[PDB]
Amino acid sequence: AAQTNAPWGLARISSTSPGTSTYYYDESAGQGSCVYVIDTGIEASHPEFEGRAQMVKTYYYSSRDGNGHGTHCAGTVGSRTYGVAKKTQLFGVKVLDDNGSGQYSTIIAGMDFVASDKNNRNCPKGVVASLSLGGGYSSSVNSAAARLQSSGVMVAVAAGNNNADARNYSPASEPSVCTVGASDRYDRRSSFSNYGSVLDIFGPGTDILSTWIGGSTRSISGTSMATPHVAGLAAYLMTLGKTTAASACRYIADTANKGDLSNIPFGTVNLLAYNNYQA
Repeated sequence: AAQTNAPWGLARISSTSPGTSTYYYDESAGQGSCVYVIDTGIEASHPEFEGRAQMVKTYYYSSRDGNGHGTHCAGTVGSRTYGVAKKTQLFGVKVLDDNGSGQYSTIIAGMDFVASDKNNRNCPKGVVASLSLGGGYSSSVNSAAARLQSSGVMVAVAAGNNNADARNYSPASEPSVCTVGASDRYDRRSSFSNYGSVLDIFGPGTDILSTWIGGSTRSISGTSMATPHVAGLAAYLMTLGKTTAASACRYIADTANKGDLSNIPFGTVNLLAYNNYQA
């Protein structure tokens, strides 16, 4: 399948070169997979989600996304126009308040929630969790991410936006999950992207168009935007049967575009997520 005039990041993940604008992908499109977006919520009524999104958990007075961040991330995972995996099922877990903030205890509870809640959902092709959040190093936060991954969920986490080594941030620094840095449309490391040996992969993160609250759209930047590209890619590849939740991060690294990004610090992987789809 081909989506013309796609957001640059979608085009990038199906291309061996920057500078194109059509997204190519197998029509299975992540059908039968599920992606949890652990964030500020999801505006499930957005036409872009087509009834495939729902809120399943909140720790606050509402499950609605009063911020936009979670809706944007969910859109990059799975919206019809802005999403990688256009037929996946999206589940929102609101661990962040409408200012985008959340306590680590709530975030940990949300991860353990997903590890159990997937047993209440129909995801025959597999389960992914996208965590566009983080703060300073916490062994308890890392352990929660490791449990979620161990339970059979492909965990993708943002590297962080500090232009610093991600070893000092959580859950970015957890070795067993997939830690995602950000790149721009010219294959440069995004100016704010964290780096370091803990990174597993880069995805598009600068000037990413996606869904927003109020039934709208906007372009924003962050490792928060790169992470759902990888989460959606994992769901898509799991639906194709090419990999599993336990092996998808390694598979994405195996099949990535290699050595094509600029300003990658010595010791950080030079790997850009790629769907290897041959039309």
